[PDB]
Amino acid sequence: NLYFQGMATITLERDGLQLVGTREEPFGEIYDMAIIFHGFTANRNTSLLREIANSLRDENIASVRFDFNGHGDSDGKFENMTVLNEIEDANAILNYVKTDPHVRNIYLVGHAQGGVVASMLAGLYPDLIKKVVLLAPAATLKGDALEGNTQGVTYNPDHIPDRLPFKDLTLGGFYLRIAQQLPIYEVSAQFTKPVCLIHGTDDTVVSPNASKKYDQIYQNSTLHLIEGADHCFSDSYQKNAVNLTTDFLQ
Amino acid sequence: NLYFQGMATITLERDGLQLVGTREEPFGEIYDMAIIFHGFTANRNTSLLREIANSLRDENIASVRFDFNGHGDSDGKFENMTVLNEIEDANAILNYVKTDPHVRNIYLVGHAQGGVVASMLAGLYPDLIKKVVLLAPAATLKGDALEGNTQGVTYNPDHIPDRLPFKDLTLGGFYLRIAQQLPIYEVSAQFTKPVCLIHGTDDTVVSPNASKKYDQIYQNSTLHLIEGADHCFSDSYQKNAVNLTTDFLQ
Ligand SMILES: COc1cc(/C=C/C(=O)O)ccc1O
Ligand SMILES: COc1cc(/C=C/C(=O)O)ccc1O
Ligand SMILES: [Cl-]
Ligand SMILES: [Cl-]
Ligand SMILES: [Cl-]
Ligand SMILES: [Cl-]
Ligand SMILES: [Cl-]
Ligand SMILES: [Cl-]
Ligand SMILES: [Cl-]
Ligand SMILES: [Cl-]
Ligand SMILES: [Cl-]
Ligand SMILES: [Cl-]
Ligand SMILES: [Cl-]
Ligand SMILES: [Cl-]
Ligand SMILES: [Cl-]
Ligand SMILES: [Cl-]
Ligand SMILES: [Cl-]
Ligand SMILES: [Cl-]
Ligand SMILES: [Cl-]
Ligand SMILES: [Cl-]
Ligand SMILES: [Cl-]
Ligand SMILES: [Cl-]
Ligand SMILES: [Cl-]
Ligand SMILES: [Cl-]
Ligand code: NA
Ligand code: NA
Ligand code: NA
Ligand code: NA
Ligand code: NA
Ligand code: NA
Repeated sequence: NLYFQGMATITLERDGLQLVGTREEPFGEIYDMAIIFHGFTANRNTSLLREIANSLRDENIASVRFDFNGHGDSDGKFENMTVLNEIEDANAILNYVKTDPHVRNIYLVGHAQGGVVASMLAGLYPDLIKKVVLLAPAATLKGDALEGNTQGVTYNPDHIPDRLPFKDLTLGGFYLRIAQQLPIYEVSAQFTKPVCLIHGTDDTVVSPNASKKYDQIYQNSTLHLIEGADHCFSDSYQKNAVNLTTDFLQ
Repeated sequence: NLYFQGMATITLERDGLQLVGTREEPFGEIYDMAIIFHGFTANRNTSLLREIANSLRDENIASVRFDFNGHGDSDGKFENMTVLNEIEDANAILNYVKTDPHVRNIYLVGHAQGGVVASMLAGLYPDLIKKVVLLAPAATLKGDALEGNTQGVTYNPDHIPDRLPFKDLTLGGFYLRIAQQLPIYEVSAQFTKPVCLIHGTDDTVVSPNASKKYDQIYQNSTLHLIEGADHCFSDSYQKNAVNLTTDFLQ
């Protein structure tokens, strides 16, 4: 604001769970604010999200970034996380942002599964959200779950198990049952204001086809396929994601 | 079971909220079990649900009935309840039931909004649930929210307010935003096993058309329109609801 600029930790509550977040506060009495959502098994402080928040702050756009339930410093077992309860987390975050007297326009920025959270939240609040940026939005998590193949781990999609060991973690069967019937594009398409879609051509985790499909469904979208970039826009590719996001939001 | 028959309180946890429930335990080493879901602003112990549980118990069918978040003895503010987080509650209840070594077949029985919870849960677990009974299932809550008229209380459906005073309570705006885009029939229709639909012709809260539509969409359903009955199957009508439910489940 006019007096404090910098970072601050903030905590919010959603159903008895504490969500831990970082606010980047810019100069100015009035500013726009982005809510930035991390991906599946990630957290609020990846290099990609920190560099996005820093870049927005340099253009006087505030941001908040929270750990979802089951991730980072927030409460809840990973096994009990779904995309649905992350959308519930995102709504709790939005409640906090929309009541802040400094905030002019609200933007959503979401990476990978956080992009599905962002796109569906904007579709639920198309009257409120002003712009959305999706980075490799993981809409394929639905098709994956219907196929019975989630990042190399296979199961019977007709009889999903109670829980699914997944790397060092345990993925909830209810995550997958939700994923199969999530109305990702139906809800997302209700947002008719500007959307920026950014996807790397060498993304091996989520096909760039997800972003091509969003670009089809959205009334006002711009698609940027980043030649050579991977799922996390790592290393040499990271500034493509940071620049496009910053330029789009202003 | 073989040794204890009667009622017991049980508590479960869903995201940091405690859910309080009543188990009716019948005679027998092995038995079927019904999960019974109450409606909007109701609780696990209405006359209708108690008489259903008692009748099932007299035919050796066990049951559990929990207060949803925001209701009765369970945790959470009413203002923070949605149909989605009630489905999350219902899944937590199902986790408890499906791991009980006595239980053979699992049935869902839901009244009004609890019928929407039941129908969508069965659509997420069509491999597991064996039969469903819906009593005046409140699928019209979606159309109501799209119209901007929820039980006489009107608002702008294009810009739903943060919160909506509703009788002695405060309904969350996010309840209504969820309601508008809930894929009630899409998810519900994935359950292809037997469904019993029961609806009173004088229901002034949820049109009997909701149950006519479920009967259209379901592969294996039976519709019973109860001439003269109201939304709660109150008084002279209550045994229509209890009898049909009991006969259907066995
Ligand atoms: C769990 O299902 C999936 C999730 C991811 C998430 C990616 C991201 O968050 O980076 C991608 C594909 C899937 O099938
Ligand atoms: C909140 O929206 C509604 C919910 C009800 C719930 C009825 C029941 O649980 O008895 C019916 C119509 C509605 O528009
Ligand atoms: Cl100030
Ligand atoms: Cl705080
Ligand atoms: Cl600044
Ligand atoms: Cl991320
Ligand atoms: Cl990192
Ligand atoms: Cl940093
Ligand atoms: Cl840092
Ligand atoms: Cl403006
Ligand atoms: Cl859903
Ligand atoms: Cl689709
Ligand atoms: Cl490029
Ligand atoms: Cl026993
Ligand atoms: Cl217990
Ligand atoms: Cl008995
Ligand atoms: Cl009820
Ligand atoms: Cl009563
Ligand atoms: Cl009683
Ligand atoms: Cl009693
Ligand atoms: Cl059997
Ligand atoms: Cl949904
Ligand atoms: Cl529909
Ligand atoms: Cl009759
Ligand atoms: Na404004
Ligand atoms: Na293209
Ligand atoms: Na990759
Ligand atoms: Na069995
Ligand atoms: Na009819
Ligand atoms: Na009535």
